[PDB]
Amino acid sequence: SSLLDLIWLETILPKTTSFIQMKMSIMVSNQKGLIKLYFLSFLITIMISMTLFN
Amino acid sequence: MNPIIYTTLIMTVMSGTMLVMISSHWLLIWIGFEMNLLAMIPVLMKNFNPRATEAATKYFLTQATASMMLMMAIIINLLYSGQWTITKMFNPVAMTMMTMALAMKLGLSPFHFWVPEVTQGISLQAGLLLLTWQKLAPLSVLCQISQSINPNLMLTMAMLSILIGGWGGLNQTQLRKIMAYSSIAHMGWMTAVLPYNTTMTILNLLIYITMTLAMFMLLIHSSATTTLSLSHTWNKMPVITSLMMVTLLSMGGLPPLSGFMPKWMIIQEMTKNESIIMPTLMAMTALLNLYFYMRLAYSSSLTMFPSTNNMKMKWQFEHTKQMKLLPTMIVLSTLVLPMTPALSSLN
Amino acid sequence: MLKIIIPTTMLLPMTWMSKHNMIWINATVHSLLISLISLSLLNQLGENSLNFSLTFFSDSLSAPLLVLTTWLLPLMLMASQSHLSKETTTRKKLYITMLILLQLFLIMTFTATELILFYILFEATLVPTLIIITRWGNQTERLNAGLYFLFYTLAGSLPLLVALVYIQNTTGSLNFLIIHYWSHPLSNSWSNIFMWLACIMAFMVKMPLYGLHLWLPKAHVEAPIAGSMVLAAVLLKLGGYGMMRITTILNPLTNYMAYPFLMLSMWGMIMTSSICLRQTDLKSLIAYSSVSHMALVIVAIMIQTPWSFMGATALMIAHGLTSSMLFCLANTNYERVHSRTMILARGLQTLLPLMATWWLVASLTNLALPPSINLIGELFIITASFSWSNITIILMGMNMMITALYSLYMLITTQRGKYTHHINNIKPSFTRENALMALHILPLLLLTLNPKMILGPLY
Amino acid sequence: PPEPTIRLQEDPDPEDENLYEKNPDSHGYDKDPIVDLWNMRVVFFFGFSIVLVLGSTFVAYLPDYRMQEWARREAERLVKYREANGLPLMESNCFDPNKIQLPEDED
Amino acid sequence: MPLVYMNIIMAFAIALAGLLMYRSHLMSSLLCLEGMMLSLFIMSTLIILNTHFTLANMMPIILLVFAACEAALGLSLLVMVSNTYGTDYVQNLNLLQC
Amino acid sequence: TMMSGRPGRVPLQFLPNEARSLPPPKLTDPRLVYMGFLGYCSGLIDNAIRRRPVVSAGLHRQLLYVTSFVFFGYYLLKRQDYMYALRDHDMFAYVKSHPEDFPEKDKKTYGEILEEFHPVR
Amino acid sequence: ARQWQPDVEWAEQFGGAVMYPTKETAHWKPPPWNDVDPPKNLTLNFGP
Amino acid sequence: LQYGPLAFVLGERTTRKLTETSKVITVDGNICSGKGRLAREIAEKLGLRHFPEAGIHYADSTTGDGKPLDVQLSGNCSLEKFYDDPKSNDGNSYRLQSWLYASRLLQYADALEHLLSTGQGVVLERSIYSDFVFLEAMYRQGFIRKQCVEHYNEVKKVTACEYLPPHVVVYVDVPVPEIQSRIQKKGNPHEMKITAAYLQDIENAYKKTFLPEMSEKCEVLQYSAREAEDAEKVVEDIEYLKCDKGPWPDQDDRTFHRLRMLVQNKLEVLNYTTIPVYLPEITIGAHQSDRVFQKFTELPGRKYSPGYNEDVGDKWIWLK
Ligand SMILES: CCCCCCCCCCCCCCCCCC(=O)OC[C@H](COP(=O)([O-])OCC(O)COP(=O)([O-])OC[C@@H](COC(=O)CCCCCCCCCCCCCCCCC)OC(=O)CCCCCCCCCCCCCCCCC)OC(=O)CCCCCCCCCCCCCCCCC
Ligand SMILES: CCCCCCCCCCCCCCCCC[C@@H](O)O[C@H](CO[C@H](O)CCCCCCCCCCCCCCC)COP(=O)(O)OCC[N+](C)(C)C
Ligand SMILES: CCCCCCCCCCCCCCCCC[C@@H](O)O[C@H](CO[C@H](O)CCCCCCCCCCCCCCC)COP(=O)(O)OCC[N+](C)(C)C
Ligand SMILES: CCCCCCCCCCCCCCCCC[C@@H](O)O[C@H](CO[C@H](O)CCCCCCCCCCCCCCC)COP(=O)(O)OCC[N+](C)(C)C
Ligand SMILES: CCCCCCCC/C=C\CCCCCCCC(=O)O[C@H](COC(=O)CCCCCCC/C=C/CCCCCCCC)COP(=O)(O)OCCN
Ligand SMILES: Nc1ncnc2c1ncn2[C@@H]1O[C@H](COP(=O)(O)OP(=O)(O)O)[C@@H](O)[C@H]1O
Repeated sequence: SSLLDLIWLETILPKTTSFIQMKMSIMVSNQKGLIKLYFLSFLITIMISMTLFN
Repeated sequence: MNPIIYTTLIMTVMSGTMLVMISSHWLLIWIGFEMNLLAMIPVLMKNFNPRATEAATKYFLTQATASMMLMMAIIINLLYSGQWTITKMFNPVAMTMMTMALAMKLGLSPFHFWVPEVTQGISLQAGLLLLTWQKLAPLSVLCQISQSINPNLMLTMAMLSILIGGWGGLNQTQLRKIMAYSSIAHMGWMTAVLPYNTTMTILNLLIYITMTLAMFMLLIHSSATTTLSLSHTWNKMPVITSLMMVTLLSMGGLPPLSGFMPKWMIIQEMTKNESIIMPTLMAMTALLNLYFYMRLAYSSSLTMFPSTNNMKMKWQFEHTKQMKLLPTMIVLSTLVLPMTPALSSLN
Repeated sequence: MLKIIIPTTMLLPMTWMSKHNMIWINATVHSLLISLISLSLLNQLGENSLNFSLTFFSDSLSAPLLVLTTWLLPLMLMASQSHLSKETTTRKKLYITMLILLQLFLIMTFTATELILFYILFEATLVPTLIIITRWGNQTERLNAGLYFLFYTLAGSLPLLVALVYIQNTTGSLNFLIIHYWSHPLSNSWSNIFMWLACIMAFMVKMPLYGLHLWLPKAHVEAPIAGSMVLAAVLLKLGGYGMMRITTILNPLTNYMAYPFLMLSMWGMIMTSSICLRQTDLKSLIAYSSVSHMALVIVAIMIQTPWSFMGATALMIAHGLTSSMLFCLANTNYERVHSRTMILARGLQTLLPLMATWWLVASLTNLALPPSINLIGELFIITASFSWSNITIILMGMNMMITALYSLYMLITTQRGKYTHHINNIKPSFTRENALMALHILPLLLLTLNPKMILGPLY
Repeated sequence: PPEPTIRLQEDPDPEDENLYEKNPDSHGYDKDPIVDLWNMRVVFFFGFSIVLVLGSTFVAYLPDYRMQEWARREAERLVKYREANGLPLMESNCFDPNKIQLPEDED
Repeated sequence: MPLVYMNIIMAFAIALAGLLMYRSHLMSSLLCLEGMMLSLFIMSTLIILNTHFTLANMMPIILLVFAACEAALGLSLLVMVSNTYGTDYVQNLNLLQC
Repeated sequence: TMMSGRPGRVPLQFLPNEARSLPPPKLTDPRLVYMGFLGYCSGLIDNAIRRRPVVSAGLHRQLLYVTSFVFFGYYLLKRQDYMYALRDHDMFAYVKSHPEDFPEKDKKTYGEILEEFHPVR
Repeated sequence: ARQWQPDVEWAEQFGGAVMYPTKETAHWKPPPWNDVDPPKNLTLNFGP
Repeated sequence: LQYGPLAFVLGERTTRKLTETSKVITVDGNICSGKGRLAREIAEKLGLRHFPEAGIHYADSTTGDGKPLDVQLSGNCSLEKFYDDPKSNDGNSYRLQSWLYASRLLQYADALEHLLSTGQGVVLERSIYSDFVFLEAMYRQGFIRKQCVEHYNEVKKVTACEYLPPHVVVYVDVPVPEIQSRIQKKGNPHEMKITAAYLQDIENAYKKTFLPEMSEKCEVLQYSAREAEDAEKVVEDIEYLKCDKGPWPDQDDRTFHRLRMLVQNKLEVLNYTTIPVYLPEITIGAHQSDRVFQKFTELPGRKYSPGYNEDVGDKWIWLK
């Protein structure tokens, strides 16, 4: 009743997925709105696209 | 602004898009992009405030950089072959540069950072225009040059767009940011099928445009830009909230609604090309978009949030201005699945 | 087959155009007439099927499920008449519309000659039930229950769509007749293993399989009475139906790919039956009992023998009827006590004797008392498992023991003992509730006279 | 602390309304006696009288489309024919081997 | 492809990197954009003149004009931003965020 | 497929002249009825949005909705049928012109095909 | 005896600038109801 | 053809209707001062349209039938109970203040719409400006909390940032003992319970804040009790002055078109009066809101649009 059904079966599939998605959402959406970082990342991805793929 | 000047600017935006769509010379396509941006900048600042100016300047910076890289790719393609016609490119470096420029224009990740900010800064009507009409020209150019695109880069940015939209939409209470992230995810879905079939790209574009038009017109009707301001709508006009919930369910790809039609077909097409892992990842990722659509539906129509006392006075007034084609948009965004085989019309 | 589809579609206009005080009567009468019409599907033939057209076809597996689906709706309307009394006419019509749409999708799902149409309707059913759970639910946990129910299903089901489109691209068709006739063995390969997993997960998630069942107590406890009835009786069987359709293309892989699920179900029926012994909620107890019975059904389907399939069909029908009746009785108690706690309202045999005998009969069918069809399904599945491996009898016998134990525990705690002193609003049982119980229980004891009607296509 | 301890403006929770107190012999279908009585009548007639009894009788007398007695008669005549002529009842080969072309091994 | 084309392409890349660096002074962003345009004009003119593609001689002028229009647009926007903050600092543009 | 570059394709024709050699869809087509139903649904949605009696507010408006939907659906069905007919025509022509890539399989009978048997135990 | 509906406390979850507040974004403040932010002639001495 | 972008495109301009007589005037004064009679006389003499002061049921007189509706459906507040029990636990004081501010905003929108559409000027009582004096009076008296005044300030800022302030503001100055005697002679039992501190605080808010802040952007005519009866002189000073410091001269056809879009379509005027900030005095539970809205829908001419209500006698429904 408690150890597997209420705790571990919840911890494995739903709770872990929710935690991971929440953490990734926080990481993605936490941008200060400063374009310095945006265009620095733009330069990085432009160089990466030029070099790695071809 | 003056209504005549507003009509002139809107017509100039549409004329730039049409000039991109109807021309076969790369210089004319670049000119059409330039005209589209030049006429679009004022529309974003139709209501003057610091936020609108910030959105307009960010949009101008990104679009000007994208146009300059577009011209760079065009001139390199001319260098390695004296051709001005828009066809398969003759140089790989120019091809990657053109792909990145068009991805920046569309908002595909990692060039997605400007979309939520520009959408939040501008009003709802400008956001509707930006998220619907501004996706036509770059997608038309991509459909024209699809045969030369490298699948690896194009699909990498498609999958990145889907993942980024799904993750970024989960953290938003503002409705315009939610719309921007949803648009990023749908552009990611659109892009992932360009190497294999452009008819599927056009089908997804049309369905998404219908769904976004319905969403934005419903948001304009109930003048709400946040979750909590929208939560008050049930106490004035519940029919709007019910239609909005059905539209949100359709946008999440739930069968038997219209939003299931693109993904389904897209998956089908990808399966024809021995691609199995990517469609699976894309579907499980679109589950995130469905999640935050469901959260919006929960806070909007499936529960009744507390109201305010002044609401009573708003009960005595009707909407003076009506948006025509709203019922048509809702019906076309919810109940067109049984007519899926019409895509042979090459929409 | 359109002779059943069109009248169901016809119910929606009738409900909307009906008088503010005549919706329930019209809906119940015409749904009962449609249920009567559906009985013509029971005249099956020992040969292939009743292939009505290119789109729909009926079998001896689809016919009992269709009859049960059509029969449920009047009972759901009868049960929903009570707690929607203070509800506006537009919203009552919306609730009836949700029920009608759910029944239409369920009807079109079982015929569904092609697999993609089956998937489309099989996932279309997900929307009306989600709306019913998240709108007309009392507690604040209905939102979480709806989210769990939606996402478990969709996560399990999307790889099924990918697998189906792949199979159609490789074989050229997804029509069930062509699939059955042109069937070929599945080679022992990693790609074939993952195709098997994709084809299997979607239906294992909604039985539900043990470990993948966490959404079910949530969705069933927090849903309204009609939602609970339709969830327990019909929506759980869909996956079962789906398996008996798809496992025709998964041989001989199923010979060893079924070991994890066989072990999971065999241990999970014991685990859930033991969970039922320590439960402070009636609806949770009924939900976990449903989980145990569907675990037995999973074992039956995975064994892949004719007796297994006959037992599985009989068990699905019997469990649907029994669980619907149990939920209705629990809701009759709840509408008086407003607590949904098993230990609070006690000694109700003294105050509601006919409700007490209804509880007794429902529990007895839950005990799988012969010669009821619950016992028929149980015994067929047990015999098939014994043929599969003689050691399974330990687990099946232990499950039978615990099932009898918790069923009689549920009966004794609520009906026997001394009444609670401070509860003085135990009104006499209404004629509507007694009619609902009778219309639940009489079909079971009438089906025990003609078992071949619900023993499936392998009879 | 000048707070009124009231978080908002809300109606009180209304009490359960007994359908028996205003109308005895109430049948529990509706709060209007005429509509309630007709609901009881239609439910009982269409469920117990029409569907439950006539449907059960219709199911009981369904023609043998499964061909149980047909198979019984076919088996009876096959058994009679094979016992009269001394055939070995059922044969162990479902299909006669004269039309099965096994692959020659040459191992 | 001789060394002159390489040098002009490298100048374009340097201007693009400088535009993407964004230390401060949005005026510098506009300046880097216009240096990118100048490099584009220069090497496009070289390509067209080398190949003697007569009808293409109009293309640079056109490009120039259009790009200059954008500069005006950008300049106007810059002024607006200053009118709200007093300076054209890039870090003042942080009201809207992801 | 990608028949955009198909030879002899008029750049902006909704329905070519050869499409007239195909049977037009019947006015009682189920898809045409579905478009009419979609138009009726749009009319009802319009009545609901403007706070009017949904079923019986504007009969002329609902009639126009249904009529326009049926009109556009008829032409759309014609175009779709023509496009599918073109696909089938090109398929059959390509199969006919390349017999080396679509050879005829020698008919083999199940009495002489060895299939592995997998017992269920 | 009554179906639960959201109260003020339940609604305060959706009133923040972002979902799932963090230590860094605790500082972030919600935008104005109307989307306008507060804005927050030279002298010359011509001498001899 | 309702006025919109097309009407402005073809012919509709609002600068050809202004004839220097628009000059929207508002008259401000303490409770029981003769500002209403003076405003009515000014409107009569100058040919302007008089707007009686906004009450609880002002909006009820502009929609459907002019008859007021129930207090439960319109306002959910009463002035008499505020006078009887200003410190009650149900928050009637701030609910009344917020409803009165919303009604005043709607009245100002109607007056501006009339002035722009016809060109004839209008005269008003206490406008959205000077509505804050009552808010301050309740706050210093302890009737309402600080959260209420902060919410009022937010709503007032967001709403009043979009309308042109009046040209002429007229203040009638009556000392607190005089208006106290006037109240005592009025005969209204609930008005007798107004404390002298409340009237003193209203006058203090008028003099200390409202008058100086209006004087910096427009022209003020501060009049005492004796100089208020001779309306001829009041009209004389009204006509003599010329407004060159307000924003009205700076307005032109484009701004006038935007303002005329704003003033009509009252749902945008009242849009920000219902911002989702949950003050216990004004926020309402879901069940009460649901049942009250359902009751409001049941009203005779309120279920559908005004032209689609059969029970109030609308015909030709199926062809409109
Ligand atoms: C397999 C496919 C087959 C099935 C198809 C299904 C879809 C078909 C219809 C699609 C939509 C078209 C019509 C909808 C119009 C909306 C108007 C409305 O709200 O209803 C009010 C109106 C009655 O109310 P009223 O007195 O006029 O005024 C009240 C106000 O309108 C409003 O009253 P109010 O404001 O006072 O009440 C408030 C209420 C009002 O708000 C609403 O109810 C809005 C309606 C919901 C939005 C519709 C969705 C758009 C289409 C998507 C459909 C999704 C289906 C896919 C499956 C997923 C399920 C979601 O809002 C709420 O209560 C919110 C809380 C509820 C939570 C959300 C509920 C879930 C919504 C999803 C509904 C999906 C099915 C819709 C079925 C039809 C509903 C009317 O209903 C109608 O009368 C129209 C019904 C249809 C008319 C039939 C007439 C024909 C009969 C005679 C001819 C016979 C024909 C056969 C020929 C043979 C003869 C011989
Ligand atoms: C919700 C679905 C999307 C909205 C549906 C459309 C609604 C508005 C349409 C109203 C009329 C528009 C039709 C256009 C009139 C003339 C068309 C003609 O001039 O152009 C043809 C073009 O016509 C279009 O191909 C067909 C348009 C029909 C779109 C509907 C199909 C959408 C998919 C099915 C979803 C359900 C639809 C049914 C419900 C309404 C020729 O195309 P062509 O210049 O040579 O090649 C360009 C395309 N390429 C490059 C890809 C090859
Ligand atoms: C949590 C509640 C239940 C959720 C669902 C549970 C059901 C999922 C379980 C999946 C069933 C089995 C998956 C793969 C089984 C293959 C057979 C394997 O077990 O046996 C050996 C396989 O060898 C090793 O196992 C290699 C695989 C090792 C790595 C796989 C991970 C195994 C455990 C993962 C469980 C995680 C479950 C949840 C995932 C999200 C035999 O070795 P070999 O004869 O040479 O190879 C035979 C297979 N060939 C012929 C195709 C090549
Ligand atoms: C209150 C105290 C008691 C008072 C009453 C006293 C009388 C008691 C007598 C009744 C019980 C004693 C047993 C007597 C049984 C006789 C009838 C039975 O033998 O007939 C069965 C027949 O019963 C039916 O087959 C079963 C009834 C149908 C059940 C369907 C339920 C109706 C629809 C309801 C909705 C469905 C929901 C569930 C979905 C599956 C089997 O007959 P069978 O020998 O074989 O063939 C019929 C004759 N032939 C040979 C000519 C063909
Ligand atoms: C309730 C939550 C459950 C969530 C669902 C999980 C189901 C897991 C099943 C796998 C999903 C995708 C399977 C692909 C669909 C079948 C298509 C197929 O078989 O084609 C295979 C494709 O096979 C794959 O790509 C499988 C890769 C798996 C990717 C996703 C991994 C997900 C996690 C895997 C481990 C766990 C699996 C079981 C988990 C059970 C649920 C807990 C190869 O085809 P070809 O390449 O064209 O031919 C071979 C010669 N070229
Ligand atoms: N903003 C407000 N808050 C509370 N009460 C107000 C407000 N505005 C007006 N009132 C009340 O309206 C009543 C009548 O207004 P008033 O003009 O002062 O008297 P009269 O109509 O007799 O000239 C007064 O009792 C006054 O207190």
